[PDB]
Amino acid sequence: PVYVDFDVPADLEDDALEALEVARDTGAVKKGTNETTKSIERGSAELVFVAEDVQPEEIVMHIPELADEKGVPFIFVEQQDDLGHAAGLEVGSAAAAVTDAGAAATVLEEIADKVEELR
Amino acid sequence: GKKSKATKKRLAKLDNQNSRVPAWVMLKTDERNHKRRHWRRNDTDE
Amino acid sequence: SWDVIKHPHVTEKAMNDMDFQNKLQFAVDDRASKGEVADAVEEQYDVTVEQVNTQNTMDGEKKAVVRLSEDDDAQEVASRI
Amino acid sequence: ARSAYSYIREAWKRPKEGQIAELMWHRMQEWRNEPAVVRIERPTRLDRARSLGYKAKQGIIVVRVAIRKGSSRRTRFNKGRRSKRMMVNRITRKKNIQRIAEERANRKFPNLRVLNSYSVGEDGRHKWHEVILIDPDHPAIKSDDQLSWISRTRHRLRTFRGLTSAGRRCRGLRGQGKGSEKVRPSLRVNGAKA
Amino acid sequence: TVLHVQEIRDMTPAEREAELDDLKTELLNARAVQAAGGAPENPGRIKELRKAIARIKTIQGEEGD
RNA sequence: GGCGAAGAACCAUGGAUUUCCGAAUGAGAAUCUCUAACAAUUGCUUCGCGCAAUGAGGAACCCCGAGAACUGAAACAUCUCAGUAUCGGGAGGAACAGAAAACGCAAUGUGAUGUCGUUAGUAACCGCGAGUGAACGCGAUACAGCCCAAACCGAAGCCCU
RNA sequence: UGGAGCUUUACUGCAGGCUGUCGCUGAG
Ligand SMILES: [Cl-]
Ligand SMILES: [Mg+2]
Ligand SMILES: [Mg+2]
Ligand SMILES: [Mg+2]
Ligand SMILES: [Mg+2]
Ligand SMILES: [Mg+2]
Ligand SMILES: [Mg+2]
Ligand SMILES: [Mg+2]
Ligand code: NA
Ligand code: NA
Ligand code: NA
Ligand code: NA
Ligand code: NA
Ligand SMILES: [Sr+2]
Ligand SMILES: [Sr+2]
Ligand SMILES: [Sr+2]
Ligand SMILES: [Sr+2]
Ligand SMILES: [Sr+2]
Repeated sequence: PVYVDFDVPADLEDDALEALEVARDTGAVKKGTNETTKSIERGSAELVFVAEDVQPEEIVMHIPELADEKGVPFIFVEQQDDLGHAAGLEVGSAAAAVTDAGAAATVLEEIADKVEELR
Repeated sequence: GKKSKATKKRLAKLDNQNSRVPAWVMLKTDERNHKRRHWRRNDTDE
Repeated sequence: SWDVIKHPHVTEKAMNDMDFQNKLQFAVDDRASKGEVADAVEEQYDVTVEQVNTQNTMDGEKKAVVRLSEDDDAQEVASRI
Repeated sequence: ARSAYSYIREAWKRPKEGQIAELMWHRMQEWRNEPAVVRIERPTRLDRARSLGYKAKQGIIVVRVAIRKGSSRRTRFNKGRRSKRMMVNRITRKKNIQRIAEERANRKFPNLRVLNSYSVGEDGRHKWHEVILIDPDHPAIKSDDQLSWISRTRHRLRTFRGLTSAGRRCRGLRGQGKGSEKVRPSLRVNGAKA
Repeated sequence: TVLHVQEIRDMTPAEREAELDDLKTELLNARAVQAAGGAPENPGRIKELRKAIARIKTIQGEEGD
């Protein structure tokens, strides 16, 4: 909420999650805020996911700006457990990062684009 | 006054406790109930 | 576990209630109710209890005055014990 | 590379700057309408918690505790006192609010033992600290290589005897050399002069 | 007394409970006779009856009844 | 009057029984009563008191807090008595302390911490009055060093059964 | 160069009230 500066349409989110699954079954994904963060910092991140129901928010506040000074695109997910589930986890996840997808390389390429337009 | 069942057991004990030292104990010990009490001169608890 | 009847209460007054009114007197545990005294007696002497009266004595124990049915003879019961 | 945690750390260096300042303005409103001791599911300051000993494991509890700011709430003498002792307004207690918070936290959980604590801000009248508490009787804690030491019978109520992090600093034990003469190995042992 | 531990151990769980109610009744008839200032007694027995009952109960506990 | 050679008494160890009140815990009560009970606060949780924890005691010792005055100064206020008496909380068989952001016989030196002897009534404090009062080091006692957070890995893991 | 109770524009202090200032505390 304080780290969220734009709202993502349910539909767009549903897409992104579907893409994250094929990216984890084809390409490569990072689960967890720390792994996601190092990813963004190392440049390997192509698309980072950030939940919106993270309490405390200190866990993620940094992502948005960090991602910006790295050109890394990012998208919000209304729920924490959905993102974790999508990342193939039996638990929730505050942040996930697609580190070079697969079979989704294109599908996500547009997602990054659609978001830009969404400010 | 009115006495509860417990208060009665206590008064009851204090009554039995107020006895002579058995005649035979004085023989066995080759020659006093230091706790002997009187209703008027003494005062029990409660 | 405590037993209900402790011992018969034999005194001049107890003897009368026995002779004149077919009543027996016992020293019972002070946790026993009239009902528990009645049942206890019928089972110990095989007699029928019509009524029970209890009193918490100044001796610390409970006294019970058990009246037997006209079918039983207090004196007789008391005699065997 | 920097860890995700270093960011939570970084933000809390200046709690009245940036987003967190905004976050605090938010939270505190809710905190103020809250109890004296409130159990929370997750540390507000993850870096701090993990750094103090926290672990995402069973038998590990966290709790925010509110305490009034200021000097001692002292009653004025009701009998003769020399001028030096007629003091009331400037008298402050020898225990710091944080230690006081750890103790209140601990009473709420008669079975847990304080592992450590840290502050999470304050408004003009409150002061909030989060206290990490541990359940000495739960396995998963007993079997833990990092925390099992807190299960020792010797650690029964370590806070009330000042064996806590904050306890030891307050007791003046931080320095191993100069200035810790009447402090180590205990205040009471030195005739209470530290 | 006349009743030894061995004998109690030889008894059946049901014979002990029978020997108990039997012993309890003798103790009762003794205290009854004592309450009436009775004379024909053997004080050393009213004492033995109590130990007897203590033994059977201790054995009963031992044998699981 | 009884028990004991069916080896009692007595002693050691182990076991049985162990009323009611009592932290006292189903509710209440001057040790009793009333109609199934971990009361209350917690942890885990099959979210059910299912599994556990706390409570109170102990001669003093010990740790953490609150903290006088008589008194001394030949008055007295700082100071002194004294961080004493006393009060609140808490642990153990001992407590606390403890592996240097140390020391600073200044060094090409020492090498976790208590304690004892000494350093010393020295340095320092102080109506610079009365009084208060260390440390480093040294000689001993005993000696013992380790574990996390994070980086790099990222479920490779833990608990109940 | 005792004690206590009481008094006051005795000496020295301590509560309490009033008042300024900092924090809470923000936008034009
Ligand atoms: Cl504790
Ligand atoms: Mg009546
Ligand atoms: Mg390890
Ligand atoms: Mg003087
Ligand atoms: Mg010591
Ligand atoms: Mg002078
Ligand atoms: Mg020095
Ligand atoms: Mg005077
Ligand atoms: Na009297
Ligand atoms: Na506790
Ligand atoms: Na000091
Ligand atoms: Na439960
Ligand atoms: Na006076
Ligand atoms: Sr979760
Ligand atoms: Sr009189
Ligand atoms: Sr009588
Ligand atoms: Sr305790
Ligand atoms: Sr050594």
